[PDB]
Amino acid sequence: ERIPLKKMPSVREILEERGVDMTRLSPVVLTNYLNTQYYGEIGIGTPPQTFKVIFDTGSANLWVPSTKCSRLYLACGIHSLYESSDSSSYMENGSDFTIHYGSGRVKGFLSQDSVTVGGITVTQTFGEVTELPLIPFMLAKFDGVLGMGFPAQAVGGVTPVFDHILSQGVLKEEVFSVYYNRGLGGEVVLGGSDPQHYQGNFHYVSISKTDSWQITMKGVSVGSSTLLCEEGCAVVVDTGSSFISAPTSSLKLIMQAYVVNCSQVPTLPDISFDLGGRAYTLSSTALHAMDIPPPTGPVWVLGATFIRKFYTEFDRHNNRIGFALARAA
Ligand SMILES: *[C@@H]1O[C@H](CO)[C@@H](O)[C@H](O)[C@H]1NC(C)=O
Repeated sequence: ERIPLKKMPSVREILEERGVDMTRLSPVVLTNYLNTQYYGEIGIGTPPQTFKVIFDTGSANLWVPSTKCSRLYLACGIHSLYESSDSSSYMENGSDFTIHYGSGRVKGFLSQDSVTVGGITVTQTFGEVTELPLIPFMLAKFDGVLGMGFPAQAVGGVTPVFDHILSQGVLKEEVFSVYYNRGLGGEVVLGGSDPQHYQGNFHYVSISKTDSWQITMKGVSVGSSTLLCEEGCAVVVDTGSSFISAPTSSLKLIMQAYVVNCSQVPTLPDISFDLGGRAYTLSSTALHAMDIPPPTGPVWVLGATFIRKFYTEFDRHNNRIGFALARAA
């Protein structure tokens, strides 16, 4: 059940610790892994080769770096690498695959092997990567990504790891939840929600998009005066991102009540989100702007800053996302 997430210095923090100015730079790739601060561990093959990977609801693909990456792409060779020759359960596919990480592309080739997560082993097709772009993977500690999205938003319709876990019928519920710690680490839970890391009762919102973790938000109120999204804004609850995102035009109106107007005062107004008629509020605590074109545009993103306060259950059977007040012990 329990997969313990570990704390990580993001590529942003790695760059900001050095001291630097502003610099340059199929399904929709939502998250930039520049700001990601969390990873979990998974085992591939027989015997298991361990990999540090991001648990990302934004994507539906599982990829790790291969031993077969070229000398021309140096970002791949740094991380832990998958060798097919050390696995008895390896079964070759050979088909090309290409995820568009940002402007640049993450290229490789497909392959099948036994993938172990949270004690459960499943036969999974994954893309062993041969070309990672320079930004932002060279500085990043995490090896690859584990997609928690739907089969439709995967590449080549490859069934995700959670879908294979549902096929076995091992879990009590067909769900997974996420908890990020207030401070060292996190937690992904499979087949339920952990009562230690929540308080009160869950309340659920139905999924609006056909096959994604997207829900329609009905109000973004600053303090006690409403600004945006009364008619309806689409919102993705991403696990692999830390920041909260919004449309570029919408972000300006919220910032009013390169440039960020942050000064040391704790009496700034609380900001809340209306999800299924219930107000989900954040005291202080940052934002960003992502303008995606339609379809899947314009859209917001609720990252780890939201999920830190609210423990989030991702329900696949009922197609819904539940929220509840978080806590530690
Ligand atoms: C690779 O696996 C996929 C299943 O996701 C399948 O559709 C495809 O035919 C396989 N390709 C080869 C060359 O075996």
